[PDB]
Amino acid sequence: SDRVAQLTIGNSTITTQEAANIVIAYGEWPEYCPDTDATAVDKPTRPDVSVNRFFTLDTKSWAKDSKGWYWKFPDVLTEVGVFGQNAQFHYLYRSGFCVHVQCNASKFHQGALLVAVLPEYVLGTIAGGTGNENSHPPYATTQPGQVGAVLTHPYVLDAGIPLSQLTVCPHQWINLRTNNCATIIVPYMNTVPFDSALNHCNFGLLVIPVVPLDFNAGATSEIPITVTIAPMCAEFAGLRQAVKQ
Amino acid sequence: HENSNSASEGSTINYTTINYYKDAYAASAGRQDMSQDPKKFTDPVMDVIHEMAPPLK
Amino acid sequence: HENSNSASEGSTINYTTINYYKDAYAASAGRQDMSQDPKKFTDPVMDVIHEMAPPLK
Amino acid sequence: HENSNSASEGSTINYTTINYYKDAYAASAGRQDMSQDPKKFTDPVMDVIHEMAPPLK
Amino acid sequence: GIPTELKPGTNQFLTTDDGVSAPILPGFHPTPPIHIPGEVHNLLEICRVETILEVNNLKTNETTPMQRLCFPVSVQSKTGELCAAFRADPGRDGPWQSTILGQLCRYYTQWSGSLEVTFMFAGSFMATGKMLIAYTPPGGNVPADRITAMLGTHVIWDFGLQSSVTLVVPWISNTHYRAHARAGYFDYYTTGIITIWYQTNYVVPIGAPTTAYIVALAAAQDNFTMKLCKDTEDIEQTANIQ
Amino acid sequence: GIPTELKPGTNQFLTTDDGVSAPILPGFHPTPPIHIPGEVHNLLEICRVETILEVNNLKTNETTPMQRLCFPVSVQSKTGELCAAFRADPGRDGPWQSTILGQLCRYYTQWSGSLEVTFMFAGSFMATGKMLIAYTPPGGNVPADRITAMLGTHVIWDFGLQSSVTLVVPWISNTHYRAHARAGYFDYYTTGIITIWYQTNYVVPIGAPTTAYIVALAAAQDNFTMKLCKDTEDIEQTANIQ
Amino acid sequence: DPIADMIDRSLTALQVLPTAANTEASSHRLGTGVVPALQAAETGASSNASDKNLIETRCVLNHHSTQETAIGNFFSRAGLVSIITMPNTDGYVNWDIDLMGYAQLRRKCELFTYMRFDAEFTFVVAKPNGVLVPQLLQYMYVPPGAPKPTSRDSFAWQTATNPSVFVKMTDPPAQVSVPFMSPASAYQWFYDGYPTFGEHLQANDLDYGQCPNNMMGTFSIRTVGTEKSPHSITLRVYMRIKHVRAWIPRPLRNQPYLFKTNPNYKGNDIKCTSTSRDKITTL
Amino acid sequence: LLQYMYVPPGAPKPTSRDSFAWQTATNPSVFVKMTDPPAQVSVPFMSPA
Ligand SMILES: CCCCCCCCCCCCC/C=C/[C@H](O)[C@H](N)CO
Repeated sequence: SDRVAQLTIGNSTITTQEAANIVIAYGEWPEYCPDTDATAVDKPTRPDVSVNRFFTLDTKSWAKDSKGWYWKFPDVLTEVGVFGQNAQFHYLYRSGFCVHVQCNASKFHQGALLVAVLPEYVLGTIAGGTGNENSHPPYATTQPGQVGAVLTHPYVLDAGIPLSQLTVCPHQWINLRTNNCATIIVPYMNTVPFDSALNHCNFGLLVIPVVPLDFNAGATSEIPITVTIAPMCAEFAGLRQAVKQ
Repeated sequence: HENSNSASEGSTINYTTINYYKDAYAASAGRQDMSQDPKKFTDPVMDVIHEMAPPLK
Repeated sequence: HENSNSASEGSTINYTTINYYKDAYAASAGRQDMSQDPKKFTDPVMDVIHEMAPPLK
Repeated sequence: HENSNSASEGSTINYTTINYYKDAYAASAGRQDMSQDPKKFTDPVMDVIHEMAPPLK
Repeated sequence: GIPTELKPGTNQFLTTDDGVSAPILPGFHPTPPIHIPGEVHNLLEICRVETILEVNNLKTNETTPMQRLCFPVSVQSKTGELCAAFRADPGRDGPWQSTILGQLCRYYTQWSGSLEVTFMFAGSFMATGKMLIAYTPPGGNVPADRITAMLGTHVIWDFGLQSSVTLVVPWISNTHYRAHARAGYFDYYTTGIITIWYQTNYVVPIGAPTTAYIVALAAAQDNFTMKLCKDTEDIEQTANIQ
Repeated sequence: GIPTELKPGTNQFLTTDDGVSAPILPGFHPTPPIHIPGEVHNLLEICRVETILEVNNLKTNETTPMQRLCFPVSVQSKTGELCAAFRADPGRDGPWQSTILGQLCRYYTQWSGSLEVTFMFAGSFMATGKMLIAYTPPGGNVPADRITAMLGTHVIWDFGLQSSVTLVVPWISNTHYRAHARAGYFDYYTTGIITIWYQTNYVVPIGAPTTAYIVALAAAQDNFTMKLCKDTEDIEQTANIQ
Repeated sequence: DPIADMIDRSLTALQVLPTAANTEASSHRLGTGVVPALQAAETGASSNASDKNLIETRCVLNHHSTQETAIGNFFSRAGLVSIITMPNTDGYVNWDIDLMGYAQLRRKCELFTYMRFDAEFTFVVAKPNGVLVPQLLQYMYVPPGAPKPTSRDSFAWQTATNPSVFVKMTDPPAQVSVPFMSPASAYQWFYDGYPTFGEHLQANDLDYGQCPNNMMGTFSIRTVGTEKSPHSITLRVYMRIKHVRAWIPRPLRNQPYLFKTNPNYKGNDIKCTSTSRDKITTL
Repeated sequence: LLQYMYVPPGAPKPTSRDSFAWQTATNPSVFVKMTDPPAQVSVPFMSPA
């Protein structure tokens, strides 16, 4: 009786019939910034309907030998919708999020996905192979946009930390024999109450296939993955002309 | 008294710290608190799960 | 007590100074006062000016 | 107070120990107790023997 | 002034000593703190979070290390085979070195309390089977067959809707605390052997694949504790950084 | 006597340490103080007093530096020209180095609060006109035209009897404090760009001159504060004094 | 109220736990429906099965304290952060403050994301073979923006505002206390983004991950005299950490470090996290 | 071994290393060695105005 779920916010609604429970990251709901922690003096703007809604990104293809994908937040939403406009005409933003990942398969397939939200995901290089080069990741790798990039060495997450203890972050599983979706609610986590949206990226969302996808020949060999996200309590301040990046 | 300027003033540690100067960050560490909250890391779940019932029914 | 001989005795600073000798100028500085008066430098004007009204009418 | 961690805490010695740190094993030894129990080493016998009577009758 | 003497212990620099030092900035005030979610007050809040156990740490999996997190279970022709076995030492090297508990125990020496090991099935929906997970107290080696291994603490697992079972490893030891076990004299502090056996076969219909995988998670119970902080040996610094 | 030990930190000379020292004159008494007007209790009482801003700091005005305090405004033929622009960093070198606020911020590192900039027209009586003074938060460069620059905080000024207007620069930043901005990594602490535009033309009748000047004054608001005292770099001592 | 539209929860609170939790007695149980041994790890919550729900237990009152696992006792130990040598040859060095030069303290501090603390610095100084020679030294802390000394006898050594210590080689080691001095509310060891605006290119690609809320200026020592001292000097700096508050834990690094500013690793020898064995059935 | 001596205005000054002004019968003075910690004194406000 808790396997079904419905999330509505804005003018959008997500329904699921085989769903796990809802994960609130660190047990805190997202909220507007109180006066005791505020430092900016200008009155903030709250669009409160046109930015608090479900936005659907692109769709990846799960093969039999896939590595994994990552999206940087809120770089994924900075060119779409009115949230793409308020983040271009202002200097400061502050918002929570609500991530929902869908991937469905039949009763004859098998596989397991590990979804996880990781804050301050700083990428690294392989340092020129032999380890003597002070290499740096380019701008296309660190901030891919709403497409998202693939992983190269997923055992070390391309940052030197192992996959084996990634579950200390808020996380869920998409096991193909029980459920087909995963959902996390993330509050705003930063050292400063407001920040720029074009030079700072708060967290990264990682989808890594631990158990490989396997099926017998003849079944539907096209397994897609689709990510859907929604800001929660977005505020903005510091108006200035449009600067994209 | 002393112009209180430490790192831990909002939610602080035990009251056994020793200080001879006028600034509070010169003080010792003292003994620590025994307070802990595990359930915001081991149970970050909206609907409450009981240990007796099936969790996925 | 001590034969009080400091630099600041008429209008003085806070009462947290430490001293072990008999002369008061040997004492420490201590923490300071938070008192200030801005209007004898930013508004040295005989007739009072309000912020709402025109100042030159 | 101090987080009490010594070697002798269950049945302890006299209350004249001096300490300036926060851990109790840093403290001095102090003066000792005068308590003793001889009869569990000199008379470990079930049936009580009196000094007047013959012990083996 | 007052007569004094200096005792032994003068002018030494003790690194774990706690004292009062002189400040450099009089009247300084820090930035006021804001509420940031996820505050850690104690290191035992991390040790109750399950992480993945690396059971399949073979010598051939060093160039493809993504396979070390899952160990396979297939259709058998015989009965009562064992699928995996490892020691239950969280401090010794081996499968427990990949955990957040195994990396936090390395910064200490003595530990106490009970553990737990959670297994999760990741096969198809039509597949079924039953497994036996046993924990044997020390004194014997790994059991040669199932009918020896069922004498210790054991739990029988059934696949179905609920795809997770927790074998709790209870604290059975002679001492109050245990040091880090090792070959030599410190194997006196060993804690046992955990095996896993086929209760029945792994039965699959036509059209569903015949090989599934099992992931294993590990955590600590609520009566877990540690003491006597030391440094780890997993990290090193031979060459100078930068 | 009493047993003691000496800790680390012994026999050091800390320049910002506050302690008790021995006196040299026992029983001395100072001269009794008299009431002298204008006592300063705090350094923030000076930072609210306006001083002149050096906007016109060109390379050709180094041999005639009396002209750097006034910048001209003349009759235009076109519309929407800009007359001046500068950064609003009180700690960076540039126009703010000539102020009593800009010289007092150099003795500290981090500052917070809002500013204000007062302009005063010094033309004839028959002359008129309207100016637009805009402040743009960081992220963009100087705006190329008026219709870009009017999106930030802006105030429209009208010449008349009251010949002074105050554009307040409000405190809009992500951090609670700001360090001294500079080219490199510390331009993360930049604060914006202040420009000024012709709203209308500068209209003058016959017999009155066609070129006027504008002086600019700068001060701080009441919620201004500073911390972490350091030394300035404006002064030096290469040769020995006397 | 002309518009009816305009008029219009924490999960768990903390508590003190001085000792580890006790174990209560239990018996066997035979029943249907109730099952604590079966869980679902898919929801991201850890299991709540205790010892008494799987086997039968006795009653054990334990008094094991959890004091050593607090974050205050875990971090308040002085560790080496710098080795500074004066063979540089002009009797002075200017060392930029970066506390990520030695891997043993870098691994402990990178366990958390945000940290807020006050430090305590100690300077132990001798010749490069441990030998002692009577010699006068001066340390000076230079905040960011302040002028730096360029010579052994510059005007920056007058220290009219800067905090400074004068100490000899034969003395006990010097000790100071430093407060929390960041413009933000806490230090962070990871910063995903660029510090500046504008276009990011291959010439400015090294800006990625450099947060100016952690750059604290520089540090300068010198021999006091105006001439050339005839001895080689070597300084070691040790830092303690007091009044600790931390946030948002992270996985620990299992690859060896390469530089002080970025998490780059060696791409050829990817070290496996566990020590490998031969067979899965034989320990 | 070193000696510091403060001479107020009007007092005689020493003209040699072994003058009679070094007897310090009234003048404040400190005797301190080179190997010692540095000397410290406190001076009050002493102007006629
Ligand atoms: C006389 C006292 C001189 C000592 C002055 C020490 C003040 C500097 C303390 C810095 C506190 C840590 C700030 C940042 C630490 C790391 O270097 C950065 N996070 C680098 O990532």
